[PDB]
Amino acid sequence: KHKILHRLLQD
Amino acid sequence: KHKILHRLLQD
Amino acid sequence: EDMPVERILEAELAVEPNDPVTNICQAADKQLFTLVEWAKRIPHFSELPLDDQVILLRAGWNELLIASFSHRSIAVKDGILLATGLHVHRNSAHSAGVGAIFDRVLTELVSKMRDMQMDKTELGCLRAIVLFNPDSKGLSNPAEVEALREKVYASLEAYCKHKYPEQPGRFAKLLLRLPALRSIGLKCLEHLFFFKLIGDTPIDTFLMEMLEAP
Amino acid sequence: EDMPVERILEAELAVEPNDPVTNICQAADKQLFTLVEWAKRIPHFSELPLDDQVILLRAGWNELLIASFSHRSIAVKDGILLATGLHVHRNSAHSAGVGAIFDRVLTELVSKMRDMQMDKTELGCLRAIVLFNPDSKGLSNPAEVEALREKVYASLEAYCKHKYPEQPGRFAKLLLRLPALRSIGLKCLEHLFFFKLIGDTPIDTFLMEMLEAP
Ligand SMILES: CC(=C/C=C/C(C)=C/C(=O)O)/C=C1\CCCC(C2CC2)=C1CCC(C)C
Ligand SMILES: CC(=C/C=C/C(C)=C/C(=O)O)/C=C1\CCCC(C2CC2)=C1CCC(C)C
Repeated sequence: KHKILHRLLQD
Repeated sequence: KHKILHRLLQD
Repeated sequence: EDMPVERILEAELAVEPNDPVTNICQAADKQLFTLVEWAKRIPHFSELPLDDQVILLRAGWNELLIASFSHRSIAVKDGILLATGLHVHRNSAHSAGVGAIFDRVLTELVSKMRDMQMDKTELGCLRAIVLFNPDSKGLSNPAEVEALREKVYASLEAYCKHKYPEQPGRFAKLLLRLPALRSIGLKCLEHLFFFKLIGDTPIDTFLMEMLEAP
Repeated sequence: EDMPVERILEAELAVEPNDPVTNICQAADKQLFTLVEWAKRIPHFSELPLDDQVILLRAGWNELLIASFSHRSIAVKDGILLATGLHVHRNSAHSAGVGAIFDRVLTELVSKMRDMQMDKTELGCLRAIVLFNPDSKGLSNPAEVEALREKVYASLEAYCKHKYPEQPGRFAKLLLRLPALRSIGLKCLEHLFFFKLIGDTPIDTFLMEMLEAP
């Protein structure tokens, strides 16, 4: 869950 | 409206 | 300009020396009468016009009562002590379907008050700040209420730093429990309105009056 | 211990140089991407475990965005300036059925920020305090988040008093807008969930993700 947020925080 | 509160504050 | 913490502490000491939901609602009604006596003892509250005194209490009663039973329960393990002398255990609240909000009170309020050892003077000042809520709609003179609020937190800060010089962030820590109190206060009202709608769960006259519109 | 207001101000300046509801929801989605970039610029946020970074942003995004568009609108008469460059006038909000919450934002947030001339550093610190919310459920290490919050308000107070020595109650006044922000934040979420339920009113992917459970 929360695909977008994780991707943005990691990058 | 608010009968109880008024009575208590006034007394 | 005339808002001594001593008077606020006195106000606190003056008013306070099987469905758990029903017991909670009964304690709430009982405490509403006591809340009026408490407010009257807060410096300058009684000098405000009657209509504004009504607005302030209707706007803050739920947060004011929650702050009080939360602080009262600091000595309690996993439960809350009601004004009626009854204790509600975490397990009891959970088994009644109100475990979520109960846990928020224990975690966000009680545990935090216990951890920082919030004292009665500080509790009293925080409630006085909540009472003097300048954002309350309908106030005839909001600036006046805001002025009283400012005098309360000015006195509270002086009290802190003098009483707890070694804890410079204490004053801020106290004010920072207000957002939690506001959120919990709103959730508790939602529960009350649902109980009133569903019927069952007796709701006494003063508590019921607070649920009146607005 | 390492939380300079200068870095917080930089974070603020770095991210920000016919149904009004649809425009508001579009601006919200757009700003969520920018919010992530803002947070990454807040000292120590990125050092927290990824799971806690997610929890903190999911818990505070609505309040964080509201604080931002509210401060941005201090120059606006009776309206709000959206990040998309669009303006929503009080009359427009009212004619769309969202006048009540709109008025709360103007009265409880915008007007108050304007009246005390809240500056960007203060705004940045208040948002950093909201970001570092130790009450967020699921946090792997709440004490760590609480420590960061404490460092932020310690720095904020130092900034005030040094910048505004003649206003001793300024620091408290800033923290005292947080309860209002919390209440308004909750009401805005209620509106969003209703819009999602009713359908209509397009809701983009990031905004939609924030509405996911929990
Ligand atoms: C608004 C209010 C007031 C509590 C007053 C008391 C109990 C004062 C006292 O004794 O000193 C609290 C309520 C209301 C209905 C909804 C719920 C909860 C759904 C039961 C609670 C209780 C709040 C905590 C204990 C969980
Ligand atoms: C949660 C949120 C976020 C706003 C983000 C923006 C618009 C950022 C920006 O541009 O800089 C705000 C919402 C959500 C849906 C419910 C309503 C309101 C029912 C429309 C509002 C807008 C809040 C004020 C303007 C009234």
